[PDB]
Amino acid sequence: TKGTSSFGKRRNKTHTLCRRCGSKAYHLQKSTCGKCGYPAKRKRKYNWSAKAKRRNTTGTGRMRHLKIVYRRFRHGFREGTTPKPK
Amino acid sequence: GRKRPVPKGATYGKPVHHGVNQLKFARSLQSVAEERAGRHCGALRVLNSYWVGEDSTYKFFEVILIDPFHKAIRRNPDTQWITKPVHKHREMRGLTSAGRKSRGLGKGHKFHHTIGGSRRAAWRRRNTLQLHRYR
Amino acid sequence: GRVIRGQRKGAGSVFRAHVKHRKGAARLRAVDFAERHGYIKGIVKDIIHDPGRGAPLAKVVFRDPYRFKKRTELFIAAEGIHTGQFVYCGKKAQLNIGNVLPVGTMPEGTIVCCLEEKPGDRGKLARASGNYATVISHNPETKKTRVKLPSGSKKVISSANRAVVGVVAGGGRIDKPILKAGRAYHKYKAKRNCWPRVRGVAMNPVEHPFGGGNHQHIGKPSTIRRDAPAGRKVGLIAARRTGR
RNA sequence: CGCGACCUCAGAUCAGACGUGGCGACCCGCUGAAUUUAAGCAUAUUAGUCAGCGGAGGAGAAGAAACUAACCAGGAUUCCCUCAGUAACGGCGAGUGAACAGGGAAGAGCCCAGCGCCGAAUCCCCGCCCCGCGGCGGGGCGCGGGACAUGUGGCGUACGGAA
RNA sequence: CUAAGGCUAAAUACCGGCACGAGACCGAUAGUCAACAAGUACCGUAAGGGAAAGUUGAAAAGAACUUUGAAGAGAGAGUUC
RNA sequence: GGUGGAGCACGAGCGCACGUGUUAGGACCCGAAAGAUGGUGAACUAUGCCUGGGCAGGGCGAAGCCAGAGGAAACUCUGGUGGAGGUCCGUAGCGGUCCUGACGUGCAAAUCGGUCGUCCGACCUGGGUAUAGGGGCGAAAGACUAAUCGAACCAUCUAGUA
RNA sequence: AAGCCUAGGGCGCGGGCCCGGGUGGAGCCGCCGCAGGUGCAGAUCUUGGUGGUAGUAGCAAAUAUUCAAACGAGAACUUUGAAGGCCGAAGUGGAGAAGGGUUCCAUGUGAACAGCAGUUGAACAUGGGUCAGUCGGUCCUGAGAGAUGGGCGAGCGCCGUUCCGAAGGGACGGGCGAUGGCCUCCGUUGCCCUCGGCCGAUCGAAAGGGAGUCGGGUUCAGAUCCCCGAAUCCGGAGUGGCGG
RNA sequence: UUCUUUGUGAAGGGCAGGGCGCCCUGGAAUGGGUUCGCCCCGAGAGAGGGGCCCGUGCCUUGGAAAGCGUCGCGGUUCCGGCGGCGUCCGGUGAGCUCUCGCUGGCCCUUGAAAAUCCGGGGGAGAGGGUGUAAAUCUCGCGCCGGGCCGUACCCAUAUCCGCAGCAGGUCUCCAAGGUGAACAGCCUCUGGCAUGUUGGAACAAUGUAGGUAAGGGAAGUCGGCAAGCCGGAUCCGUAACUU
RNA sequence: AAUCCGACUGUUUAAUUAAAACAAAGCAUCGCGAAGGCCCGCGGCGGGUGUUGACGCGAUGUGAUUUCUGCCCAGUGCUCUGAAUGUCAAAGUGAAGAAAUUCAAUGAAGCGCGGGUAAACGGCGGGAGUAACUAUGACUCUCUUAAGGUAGCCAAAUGCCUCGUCAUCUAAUUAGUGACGCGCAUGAAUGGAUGAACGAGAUUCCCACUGUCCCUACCUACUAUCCAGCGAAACCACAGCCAAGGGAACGGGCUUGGCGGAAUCAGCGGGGAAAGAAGACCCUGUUGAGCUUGACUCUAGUCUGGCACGGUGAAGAGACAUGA
RNA sequence: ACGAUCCUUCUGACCUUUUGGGUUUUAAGCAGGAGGUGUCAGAAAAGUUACCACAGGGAUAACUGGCUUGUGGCGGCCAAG
RNA sequence: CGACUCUUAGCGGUGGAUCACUCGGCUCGUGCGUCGAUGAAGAACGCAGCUAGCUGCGAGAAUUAAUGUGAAUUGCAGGACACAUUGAUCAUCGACACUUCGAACGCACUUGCGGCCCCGGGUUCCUCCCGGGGCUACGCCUGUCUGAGCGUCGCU
RNA sequence: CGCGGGGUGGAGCAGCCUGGUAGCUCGUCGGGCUCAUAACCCGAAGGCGUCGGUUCAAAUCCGGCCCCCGCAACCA
Ligand SMILES: [Zn+2]
Repeated sequence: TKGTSSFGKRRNKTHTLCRRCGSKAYHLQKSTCGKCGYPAKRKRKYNWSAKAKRRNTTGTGRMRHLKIVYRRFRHGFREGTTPKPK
Repeated sequence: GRKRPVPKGATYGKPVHHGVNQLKFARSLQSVAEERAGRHCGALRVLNSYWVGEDSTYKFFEVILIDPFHKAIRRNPDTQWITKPVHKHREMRGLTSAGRKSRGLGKGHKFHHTIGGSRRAAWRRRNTLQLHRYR
Repeated sequence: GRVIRGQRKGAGSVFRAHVKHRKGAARLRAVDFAERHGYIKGIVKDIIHDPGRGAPLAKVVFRDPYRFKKRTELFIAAEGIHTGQFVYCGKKAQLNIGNVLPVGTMPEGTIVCCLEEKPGDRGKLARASGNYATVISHNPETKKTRVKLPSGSKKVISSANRAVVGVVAGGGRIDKPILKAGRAYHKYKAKRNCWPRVRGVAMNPVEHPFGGGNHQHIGKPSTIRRDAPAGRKVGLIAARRTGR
């Protein structure tokens, strides 16, 4: 009765949506993540999984702030100046 | 010393690595005092430390810390070198005197290692096989 | 081999005490001026039953001689303690059943229980269900006292500690046998998970040093030395003799 | 039985700043094996390598001898060639294995404590005036405060230095 | 030579990122897993695993309109070399 | 005068390129039982704790109690009441003995039919929680640990060696 | 042009090669040397496609369907009416918790799925639908988890929940001073005197504790939630809004 | 004559009806009172008289206006209509379920914490002087507000987990009538459905699931395996052994 | 009506073994008075037992009741004391040398030595003499290593010979039951003998009962048959009629003969050395894994000694030395 | 009638080095002998698996089949009885 | 002749092999070499007239402002603009803005509870209530303030 | 490999640390005792593992060898 009849009593869950990595890996009982390690200050990463490092790296997401830094870098980091008006 | 952080036995392998009691930590204990001072106070930077007493169970050290952003050091030409971001956490990288002695670096035949950049760089040059264009 | 049982009891989390329904710790009063020089009077309000313990507890209420409150204590009831009986506590208190007073002061030969081992830790010795301690002799110099413990060993202790006079109520508990597995199952259910003891011979040899073989036999001397490691100190631990 | 200094130790939604985390190809400091070989295997080898931890930078580290040499002597550190698969290590087995010198790329030296001498001659912060302020600076005015004699600043560091 | 104090660019490394250049390299079962809405769909509770999938035509000019069938589907007609 | 040497006895090497053969490197290609490092799992199951829920109808008839009779007290019999049970038949529930039935590319990677054990306490079960791999847990079968257990799974060493 | 097909013509022992015809529409070949990821029949080879088996096994667990009408092009399976049945209140019923997440309701389609069919569906395309002081969560704590102090650890961090701790920021009354509204009064905040513990931050149950809503009606799909009508609980009130 | 229907919420008041280990008089053996059982009594029994709690039961405001069952009309309809009436009297039962209360038995099992609320001991303090105040664990009435999230549907032989519309598994509420000890099995009512991934035609073998067999009764088979016998209730009767 | 086992209720290998297995109340031990016993933890003034204190905690063996539990400490363990002292490391001390170095004394714990313990692991034989037939031995002596199986029990779940011998059960019994013991190799908490109740436990016999059979036969439902519709999968070098011969030692193909005729349907299990799975029974590998110990190296833990944290005072005592 | 490398021990030279020069102790060498590898051209090495696994082998057993018939069974020839 | 079966050829089906293309990868080389409490990386949720996915953007949400350029975007409608006007679209981008979680920062993650000030409705502060804004995390440096000590001292 | 100890009539124990007699039991030949047996008491054999030396003189104190076990030890 360890097979099909044992799959029927799977009602409660152990993991939910994490609020730092977004993946369904936040363990309810231990009150911790482990795709990213939410209660730990540092993001969980490991070098023995090279594919998992590139799944969520710097180049993956939106660059909602960093692409401006790259764009401002070639322009000279000027502030407070405006182009000469007509 | 340093007891090996493994359970009761559980040192699976060849009989060389079965020792856990009589193991000595490669870095000096005084450098550990510098390491812990900067770990707790990440805003300041350690210059050096010195010995102020010991017990059979404890060793006491006094570590000098420098405010990088205080205007007394920041405007002093002799001491504003530490304000540079190159010297960020010298205690972590073994740049103080207590950490410099643990690296085994120096001049002459007495060492014959650390002859590149550091001990790791000395191992690198002797192990990278140089293949030219023409060989 | 894997970790044997008993060795697993040191980590806990399955073998910890069931302290949910227990009503507190059975301790004496703390030392102060009134207890050291005179006596203080308490009232036994009611007697309760502590789960996992074979002795009833007497709920004794004292008044604090410093600030206006009533202090509730957890006294182990002596045999003969009833509700509303005045219980005295101190050096000047008289000698009767249910009256704690220092060991250096009563004449030797009394019957005391809930004996204090070190002066100021509120009673440790001879307080299980019906055991008691007897005093052999006193010593005015060095303030020592020889007291016979229920195990039969005589220990020379200080004369400044105290015990409550009498025997522990609830004697003869082991006189009636259990007669069932269920009454034994319910007995240790209040205490801890240690009742279903599987003998090590029938167990497989990876869980026990005595298991294995085609016959249910030990195969090795069951008397094991005192300095044996964990997982090997199993059986007769440093036995001086083995027979009758 | 208090007041007033000093030393140690606190509370601040005190005034003003600072660190956390990420990336991590290169680097630094630790910790750190077993596959594999030795036709087995335990020293050895894999290997101070994989993994784990911390730390920054655009480079890092190292760096101006408690050096190499025994020469008619060279002279910080870093990288290439060569020494060299050499001296040496190794159940002297498998295998491991540098360094000096020489030719080059580059080449830059210095600062403290102490010893001393100068009236603390020094430094930090708050208020006012002038200048420019979108990498908060320069000058002047303040019995305006603080740090400092349990030592700040100038001369001065082994190539001698000071008077 | 002068240790038990400290600073110091250059010759050095760079499979990450930005912007490029080049190729006796592979040409859609090859080349990065991914030439395409690819770390996407999907699988496992989770750590993680992880695809397949390029091509109308110069230009849609993508078949107006007649007829059978309810329609899918046809016969004609028409466009394009 | 004998003897050992990879020697001299009027050079023949250096550089480049190709082929053959050997060795080390993944080494002509594919293939293990293994070992180590770091992480993920008690939603199945194993056990403990906390908080809740449930377990028809009958059989036997313990203590205690009442009445009567017999007697010399001692006391003893008879008829009632009573409802005790790790009691019994038996339903729901829990589980799976036998037919080694059905099926056995099945309804199903373990189900179905009849016949079964128990069914008031060592009973069953929901939710929360704790114990994590040479570890846990085990009324003990090397059982269970997410269809995997005489050492789980995931990734790396690793294209491990043969 | 490449590529592909060929009952055509042939060459070379052979590896293979040259022409003829057809499709095709855009690049390709010979010689001298150079270089390689260079030649397949197998590896219980990998990927993809297709056969015999084969229109075969099969569409058989739980008693059962029949007649007439409607829609339509089409009816054994849809709907309606009638008959006969079954589940038999520990149900094939009426409602929930976990889980599912639009699957709930109306209209339309029948391209693909519902291992036959379907005018039908939990399929598809359009839209719509969940209304709370009183129902729950929110609050409390249990088993337990988990910071600060403390200790350990090379280290990410680990141990532990009262243990090596200056762990209260609260409150009554009085004094000093001030503002606020008709500084008479009340109110506000700062300091001083005074009092003071309680066992420790915090999390932890939609089945534990937990104040207080019921009746009728209403929608295609929501109703102790919307409307109607009756109540009830908590908090506030300075000038107290009124009476007793 | 057979079937359906025949009633009143929450919130308050009153009265039934239960419970008291609550009180006053009085003091009892010739012992008394009393339950299924118990049990109680000079530490106060009976007998009288009172007091308190639950009152979910009845009546009352709600509240007959509304709801329901019939009959007849209005609006073509679009309408939450308009009227006539009725919604009555009683008794039972070891009846089934729920709830309240009393009592008894068992434990080497004694059967949770906290938030929050309430009562009491005290008198630190307050107010007013002969018409008024401070007070009102708020006596009655009155005003304002109660903020955030879920609320649809399934909850299982088709909406969950098993690769699926899978005979598997999954925690709970209610439970009609008859027969019958029974919430057992069978039939019927309310409610639900089309027989469970299809139908038609024949009734071959071999099958799966049910049955029956003259005579023998285990001779079959490793083996009474399977199948079969008895079976409920009432009246008798009941052995060896034994803790 | 009996035999065996387990007392019993209960639990156990989810997915081949529900039991005689585990557990269980009872019985008998061992350690521990808290700076302790057992154990966890890399670590800490850490943690579980412990909100605990010998009627307790932790580790054991046996398995209800009744009765009994005999002998053996030689061996391996465990434990006790001990200057009665063989061995014994580091550190310290003395001597020699220019010094590294060497030698000597001292020399802890533990091993040895000496006691205890078998409800610790365990074991419980011969030989020889010996009673008025023989036989046998009530009795006496010896070892190997310490005694040599006591009470009881059985051809058992334990007996190779074996289907041991006798009685019963049957017409017939390698089965069962009841006795004998010489027992390859029964046996006393590795528990022996019993034993009321009970067991989805393992066997023998009797009554009733029946298709288990003699000996099969008939009926019903759903399949299987055909048809409407939809419709796979395993497997497949090629395919498929045999006798003999040889072959690689058993042919569908080769040879010699027999001979053979489209396409099929429903059964059927003779073959296709049928399919399902690189046999797990055996062996090899200088391939592993689990477990054990008297295997070889180690190690956690634990005991002992020294150094440092480690201060103060007073006596005594051992050696050396001075030395009559 | 007996034993390679490495290691150790001993013996010998007015023997070499002991790495800046000199002396001594010590140590490393050169040559010879010995301390042994009996698996004897020389690893340092106890068992069990019925809980087992992997790569293979018909180079190799446990069936049948194939050769032979020791043995078993069967049938003969001579003839002392 | 038939029906069935085999080979070959033509044609028509299943299938997407070969060939030629390629806004893509791999390798090497050069320059620079820049994250974040003024809130990084990442994640969640929203934003177009008709918008599912990709990309872009953040309640100013298919982009705002400015500079350069100069008649378009476009799948379909629409309407701005006169391109004789900073003017449609694009690139640059130096100004402004940037929801929630997240080192994540008032306490914990249920999106629930807090407190201290200011402002507007309540009110004409007199306390509730509502809405908006600014604060309230840890570690640590300098300085300030208030303190503690049978620490060392003087005054008394 | 270096610290120890012990070998004894036909058989089991001393005498050894300190040299002066090889002894004590048990088996054997006998003698006594009691009326006799039994028991008991007595006389007799037959021997310091081996070599050498110090010494008035050895089993004894010494050194070396054959047979054992106590330990601690281990790179051809
Ligand atoms: Zn996460």
